[PDB]
Amino acid sequence: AAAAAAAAAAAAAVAVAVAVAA
Amino acid sequence: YDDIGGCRKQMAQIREMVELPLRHPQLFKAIGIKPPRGVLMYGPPGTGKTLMARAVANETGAFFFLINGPEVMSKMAGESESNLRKAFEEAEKNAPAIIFIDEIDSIAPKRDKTNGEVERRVVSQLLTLMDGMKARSNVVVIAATNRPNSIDPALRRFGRFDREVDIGDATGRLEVLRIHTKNMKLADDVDLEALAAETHGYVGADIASLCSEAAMQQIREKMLDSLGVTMDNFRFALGNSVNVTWDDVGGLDEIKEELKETVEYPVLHPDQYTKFGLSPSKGVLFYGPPGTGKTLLAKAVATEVSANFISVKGPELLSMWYGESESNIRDIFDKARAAAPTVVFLDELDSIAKARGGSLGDAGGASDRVVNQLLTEMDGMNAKKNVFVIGATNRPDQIDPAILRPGRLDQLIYVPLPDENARLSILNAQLRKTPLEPGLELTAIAKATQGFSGADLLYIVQRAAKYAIKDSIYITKEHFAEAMKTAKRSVSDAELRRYEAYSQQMKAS
Amino acid sequence: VGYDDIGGCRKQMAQIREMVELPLRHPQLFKAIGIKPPRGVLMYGPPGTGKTLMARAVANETGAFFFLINGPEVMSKMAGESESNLRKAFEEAEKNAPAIIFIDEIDSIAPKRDKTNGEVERRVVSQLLTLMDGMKARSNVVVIAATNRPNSIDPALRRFGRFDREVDIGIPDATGRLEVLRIHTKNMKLADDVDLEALAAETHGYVGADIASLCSEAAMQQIREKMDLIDAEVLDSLGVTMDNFRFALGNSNPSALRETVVESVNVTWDDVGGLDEIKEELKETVEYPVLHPDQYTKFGLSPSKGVLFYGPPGTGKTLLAKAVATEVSANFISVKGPELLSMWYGESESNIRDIFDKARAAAPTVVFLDELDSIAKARGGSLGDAGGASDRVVNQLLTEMDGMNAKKNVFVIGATNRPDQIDPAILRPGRLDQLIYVPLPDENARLSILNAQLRKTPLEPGLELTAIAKATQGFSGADLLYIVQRAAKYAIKDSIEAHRQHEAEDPVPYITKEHFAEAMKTAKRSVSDAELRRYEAYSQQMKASR
Amino acid sequence: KQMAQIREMVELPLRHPQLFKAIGIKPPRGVLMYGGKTLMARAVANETGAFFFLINGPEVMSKMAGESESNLRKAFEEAEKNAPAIIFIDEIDSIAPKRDKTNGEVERRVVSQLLTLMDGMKARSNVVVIAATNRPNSIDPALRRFGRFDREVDIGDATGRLEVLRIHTKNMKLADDVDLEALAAETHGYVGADIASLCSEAAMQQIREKMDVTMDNFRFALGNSNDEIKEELKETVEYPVLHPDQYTKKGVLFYGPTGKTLLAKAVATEVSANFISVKGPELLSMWYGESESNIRDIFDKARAAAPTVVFLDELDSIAKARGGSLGDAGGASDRVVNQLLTEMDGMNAKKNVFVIGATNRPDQIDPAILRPGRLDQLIYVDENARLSILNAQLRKTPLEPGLELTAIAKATQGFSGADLLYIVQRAAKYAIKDSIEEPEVDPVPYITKEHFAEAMKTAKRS
Ligand SMILES: Nc1ncnc2c1ncn2[C@@H]1O[C@H](COP(=O)(O)OP(=O)(O)O)[C@@H](O)[C@H]1O
Ligand SMILES: Nc1ncnc2c1ncn2[C@@H]1O[C@H](COP(=O)(O)OP(=O)(O)O)[C@@H](O)[C@H]1O
Ligand SMILES: [Mg+2]
Ligand SMILES: [Mg+2]
Repeated sequence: AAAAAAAAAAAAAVAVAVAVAA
Repeated sequence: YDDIGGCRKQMAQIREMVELPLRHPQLFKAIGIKPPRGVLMYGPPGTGKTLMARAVANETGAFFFLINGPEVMSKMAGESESNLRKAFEEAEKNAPAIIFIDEIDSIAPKRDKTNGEVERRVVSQLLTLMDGMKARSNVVVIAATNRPNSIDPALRRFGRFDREVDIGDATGRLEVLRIHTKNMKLADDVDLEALAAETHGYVGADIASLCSEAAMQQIREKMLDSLGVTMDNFRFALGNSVNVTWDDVGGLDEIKEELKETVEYPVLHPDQYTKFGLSPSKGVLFYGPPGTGKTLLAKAVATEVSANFISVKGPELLSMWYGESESNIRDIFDKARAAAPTVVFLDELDSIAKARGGSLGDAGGASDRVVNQLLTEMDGMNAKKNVFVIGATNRPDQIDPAILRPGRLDQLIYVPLPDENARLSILNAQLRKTPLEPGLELTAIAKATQGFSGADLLYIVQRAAKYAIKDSIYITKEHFAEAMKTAKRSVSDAELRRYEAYSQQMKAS
Repeated sequence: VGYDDIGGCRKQMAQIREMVELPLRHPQLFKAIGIKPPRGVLMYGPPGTGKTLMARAVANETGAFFFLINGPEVMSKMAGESESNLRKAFEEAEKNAPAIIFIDEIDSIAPKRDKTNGEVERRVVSQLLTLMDGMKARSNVVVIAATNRPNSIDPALRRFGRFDREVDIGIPDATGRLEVLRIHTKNMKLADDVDLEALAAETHGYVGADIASLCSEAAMQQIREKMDLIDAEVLDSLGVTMDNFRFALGNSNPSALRETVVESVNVTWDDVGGLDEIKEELKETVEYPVLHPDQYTKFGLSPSKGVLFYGPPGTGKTLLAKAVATEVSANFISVKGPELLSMWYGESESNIRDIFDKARAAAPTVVFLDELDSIAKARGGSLGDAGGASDRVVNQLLTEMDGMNAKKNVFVIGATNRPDQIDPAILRPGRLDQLIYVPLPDENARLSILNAQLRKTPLEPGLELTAIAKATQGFSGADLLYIVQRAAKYAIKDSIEAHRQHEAEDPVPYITKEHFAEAMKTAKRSVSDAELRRYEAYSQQMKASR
Repeated sequence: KQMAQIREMVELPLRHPQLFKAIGIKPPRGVLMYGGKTLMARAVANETGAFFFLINGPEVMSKMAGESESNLRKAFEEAEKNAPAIIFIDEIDSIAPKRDKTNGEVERRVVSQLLTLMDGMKARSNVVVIAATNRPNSIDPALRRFGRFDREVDIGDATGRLEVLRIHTKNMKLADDVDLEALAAETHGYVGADIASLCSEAAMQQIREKMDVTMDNFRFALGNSNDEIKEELKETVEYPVLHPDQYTKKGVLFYGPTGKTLLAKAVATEVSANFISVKGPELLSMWYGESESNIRDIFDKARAAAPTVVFLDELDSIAKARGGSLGDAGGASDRVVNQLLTEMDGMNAKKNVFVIGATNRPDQIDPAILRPGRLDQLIYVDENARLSILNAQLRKTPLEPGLELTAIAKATQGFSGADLLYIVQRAAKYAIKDSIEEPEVDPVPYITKEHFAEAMKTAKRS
């Protein structure tokens, strides 16, 4: 008989940065 | 090894550092030390680094295994590290081989600027596979990158990447042309000197594509005896960075002679300068009225040497952010000194320098920081290998007395307004390839100028060409007779008196 | 590799040695005193100091079972497999006799839980926590770790019972480097002339693998110079001279500073003319603390660190910086003026603190802050972004140069052109002690400058430079360099003319009096009289304060 | 032209290998087909007696692990073993998933196998590869690198459509009064399958006719399936982009109170050239680089698709005569003007781009952009044009028959096309209000004169 298997690795996120003007 | 050109010293160093372990390990047994087992190759993309690695792996009984940067990386956790471990186990099972990991800067994000866990995990996997308990058993790894500063400091350590090779000239380019045209009879009257002097900015990977495109275009235009490419095929391949040669500029004979001397002498005779033991001058500064030919003079003095040309503008570098203008200045000087020789053309020095002094504001502090970055990049803690900074402004009174210091912009060359004998040469240089009439007199056109500029003469020539193409849809005399009335004379009189006063003050100093 | 192979760090070696060996050798003492020994170590420090080497040494010497765990090797993609790998490793280790476990590069496995987005990393962190601490946690099993970023570890992991003590395996001292050289140079055949003590004294920031690289490079240089000279008996004549080691040392640099290496420029103390008093004062200030620390500790005082050169442009301050970088033993860190700045928020200060951290780590070091007019300015500007970052950068400079740090022989060398615009807190003693004014050279100083510039070049035997030196009275070293350049250009133009004429049909192997006379008729005198007035006013104000 | 190009590329490297070797060029080996690609592949396979191992995209996977790489090696060694031949790889977008958006591992392995098998072809192989694709964007640049695929064709006809019709519809009891030339002529954009759907719907409509295939069935199966200023402007545009031999032996500006954007639309429709248009402040960004990177990559897209027309609408808003403003907006304006000048003055006789400008106020445009050598033309832009605008706006409109627009043309003097559209839209709004406020299908089917006389009450000038 056959069998299944589960797998959950990761994803991709988004960051936000702050800048300084002059 | 017969298919590598220009990378002579580094090819010989890599060849000896690979083959001295491989030809005889008894020498390293007698000297009682271990050879280095890491080569970090860095430089511009398209140089020939992986070709040398493949040549060393082919001339010696190794096994060239290629690992790519973005290929091995995946989104599954613990799979890219498993791929790296499988590749290292495959390289260590069969034989002493040569590992070429390409584009290592993508999988080395320095573990502090990145956010992904998989990148730090594969960085730790590379540091574990390269060094550790029974890490490597007679196997050397080779890398390849464009910016070697974005690598981990534990990766640039001894035992992993203990050797850093800078693979960044005309004789090497001619050697690449000779080794890339070896398996084909091109012709009998093809001279490789023009092909090695005109392609001054080819990295090495474009020369093979150039010869392949020429050999394809010759067979394309000729569709087995007496086959091969000619000079026009190479001209079409080069056609598929300015086009002047000491002829488009008119007048200014002593200025042309001085620029020709102070540019061609440090290029043609380095051995005589090492015999004299002195460094030549670098900076030339032009000033005067606009529309005079400073950019054309810079292009005409850049076009005869085998140098590049980086022409940047005044207000095209200032930014509203903090540090962006100085980063652009540093990038321009790094791209200038990364390819020797190279003449740099800074325009609008009155807009860049502003004679920093004191402004008490954000724009004043940004101007001070730009001026200090330029003063550090021109003559600071550098090597000044081959950098020819040429300035061109129209307001020399707004320059601080630190860029006019000798060593930076010592040549205070004034570019005056041309005369009729100079306008004759300008009109003869602009009408080089033009069908002319025997009845036109360029002397009668040049006598009635009385203070015109090169831009006005180009406008007159363009109006004459527009009237010629209007009559078509040789050049006749009535086109010049109807275009001489609509002159411009964009330069006024007070700027000429101010420039003459500045020149007299510079002469009296 | 045994314990003898590891060297340069004695305290840490004892710390791991006693814990790993004595409980496994004589547990009677622990039974008598009624306290169990610590069973966890986290070795940290900069890369390439010998952490893995010490782990290998203790593994190879102790009779206890050794199990090796790598960082990413245990991770997987399936749900619940990395933890299974760790459980298998720990249970296999505990099944046998008392054993040692080594989790190399633990910082990859176990980052801070709160600041991660995945889930498998959190589960494996929790698995490590439960394995080391928990119900019936460990029995005669010792755990050792190695990392480079201790702060990027879960704080729950840095507790007693998991990693009892964090030993700092840092860079060695002069003696430590001496033992490192002696250890590495034990198998290769050496020549009698070279003495490793001088080399150990000369090297300052080299750590471990850096010395290994030095030895390997010296051996390779010796082989390469002999292999090219010659086409069994060759093996006998295999000896590495002091010159080979000198070559390797000159061509090398410590790993931590390799990215900050400066392009080599050849300048020497004789290449800078005039300024003898300033040159001697700088030499004293620099080589006194580094060559003779015994006297300083005997007198119980710290040495002056900072220096600031100010004056007209071109007079030779950057030349003195080059001369120092060439002719001092301490490491050099050059920086342009605004080179450290950045558009982002809180990054220009991070830049400053990183460079200072590297400098004080690889001590002694000379940091050359060039063009302080940009970084320093004057705190309290014209409000808004005109000062918003220019004040934060200055405050970071102040607190890094002086305050809440350990004195570790870091000499800041300044160079400015309008020092009146510098923040007064920077000029304070203890930050920039010396305020040196580098004036325009006088007649004799100009003569010295000319002789220095004309050191290596053919000269006519009956040629004197006193007239040239005296006929300026207002010039600077840059202007004299310009005069020399024009004279050389005219001489080489004459040489090319003669060569061309000879080809058409050494003519001039020296520069001539007429060459100098023709070149000198167009001189500059770049420094204006208003700048001189300003500099004189500032200097006399300083003297009045003095 | 594309058929002649592919015939040369499949004949000259396949019939005269010796001549190619003598020349010394060994690059031709890969041809790409983006955009009758399968029809050209079948014609190539049926015009040569060489071997033809067709391999489609997703037909390379098998239950056995590693079969994909073994199948690729088997096909490549069979094509190298048999004869100098041609391989057809249809639908390459399944095998090459662009390597960045994918997450599998056997796709990366089969892409690496295809890369190392396409590169491992020597001079004695003498085999070429042909590949067809649907989208020209989802391809690996490592597959488009120099060495494998460099010579792509852009197949963007009536004879092949008549051939496909005579192939498909010849297996039915068709008609006696059919002319398939008209069906091949009137069908313009169909390809391959749409003609088969046309014949199937013709059969379905014939069955629907004889339940409750002649020419009318195919007919409605096709129908139910899927002055001197403009003269000088057109002539001048045609002449500049025409052959340059006469010239050997770019820009324009509109200004006025009238149809300038209408004239730019008429250029964009009926010039037989490409067209790219942006608004005035559309390309702005309060950042150093971005607001210049937009113009940089706009001109890169312009020079890539040569020839083209870059219609810069509302030039004043962009240029603003940089002059002196002394601020962040002044610095952004100066950087925008410098980017525009340094990315327009670098246009040689090659790449033949053409910038079209339009404005209301010509005072505030920069004289640095009105200079000769960059943009020198000045086209100055009435009652008859107003009548033509009112008649072109009311084309697809059920107008009242008893209505004249000459009164609206004579009453409105200094108006413009936008406010004429506003007048027509207000008339339509009033008619819709009257309609919303047994009769016929519409109680007010046409717009009366009262709706126009009430819509012109609140009409202004622009
Ligand atoms: N020194 C050289 N001599 C001959 N050919 C060279 C040289 N450098 C580059 N090439 C050519 O450039 C092409 C690309 O170089 P290669 O080293 O394979 O990759 P890369 O583009 O990464 O530098 C090769 O096909 C090779 O023929
Ligand atoms: N001596 C000259 N001979 C020929 N053309 C000239 C000469 N001087 C100027 N010109 C023309 O005048 C123009 C001047 O443009 P540019 O060099 O950008 O400006 P500027 O002279 O203000 O630096 C050039 O395009 C060039 O064709
Ligand atoms: Mg280690
Ligand atoms: Mg200096």
